[PDB]
Amino acid sequence: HWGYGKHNGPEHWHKDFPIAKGERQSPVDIDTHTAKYDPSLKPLSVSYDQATSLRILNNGHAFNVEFDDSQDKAVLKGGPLDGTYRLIQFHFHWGSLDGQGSEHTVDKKKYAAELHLVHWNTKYGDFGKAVQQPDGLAVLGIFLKVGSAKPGLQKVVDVLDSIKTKGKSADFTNFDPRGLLPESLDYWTYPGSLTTPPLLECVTWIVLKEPISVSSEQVLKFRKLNFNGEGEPEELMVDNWRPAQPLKNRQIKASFK
Ligand SMILES: CCCOc1ccc(S(N)(=O)=O)cc1
Ligand SMILES: OC[C@H]1O[C@@H](O)[C@H](O)[C@@H](O)[C@@H]1O
Ligand SMILES: [Zn+2]
Repeated sequence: HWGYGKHNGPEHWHKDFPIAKGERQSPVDIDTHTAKYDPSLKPLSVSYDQATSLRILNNGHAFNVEFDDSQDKAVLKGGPLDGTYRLIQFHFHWGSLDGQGSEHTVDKKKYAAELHLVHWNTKYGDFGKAVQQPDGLAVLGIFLKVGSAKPGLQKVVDVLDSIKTKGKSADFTNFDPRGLLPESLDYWTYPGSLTTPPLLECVTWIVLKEPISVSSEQVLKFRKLNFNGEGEPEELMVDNWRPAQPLKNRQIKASFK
């Protein structure tokens, strides 16, 4: 099964998923000097006031906080996006050490972790049909650095002990993802892919420039999760990030001058 180890990690994924070597793979390094301000980007709208979280799941590669996406509640609009994109789940990627863990990099800098808020384009009806489309998904990516604690993250941290191993889930209602956002919505955007198999090239990436700060204690609790299932030998869930992929025939646009 695909994973992050030596025998099944990112450098092996192309055998089962040949699109791994495709023309619009993610993540990428964001070269800040080459990214160009784009005055055609409309204001970005993150409208999470009515979000309904449901559950948190350890899927063996990360943990997902899942949302009720059965109507227009938590949505992303504006910026590079045509139309309305509905929040379905968020998850993180993180390292074994604070010096690595992000998937995107900024002038080759690796952050300690990266949050992905995953949204699907409502014109396609369901997530499954959206991932058959070149503009099916929008992922809002937010870097994490280690410093002061993020209060809005603590409820996530505290439930992780109950989903330690692959296949475990827990109720996770009334979680407000607004508490995971930095002050500024300045961003970079480019067309890319899912960063895990099946690596589908359906994503408009929107990567915020301002990281959030989380405490060492918070990220240390991420690193206590397990990739393995209950009763199997413990393999800590760390370094669940794909490295930067070739930019190829793409441009990264900036929302800010
Ligand atoms: C098609 C089912 C998998 O869905 C996702 C896989 C990876 C991401 S990421 N890491 O690019 O945000 C999002 C959805
Ligand atoms: O041909 C000129 C155009 O080249 C494109 O690659 C850039 O994205 C545009 O911003 C520029 O105006
Ligand atoms: Zn992700």
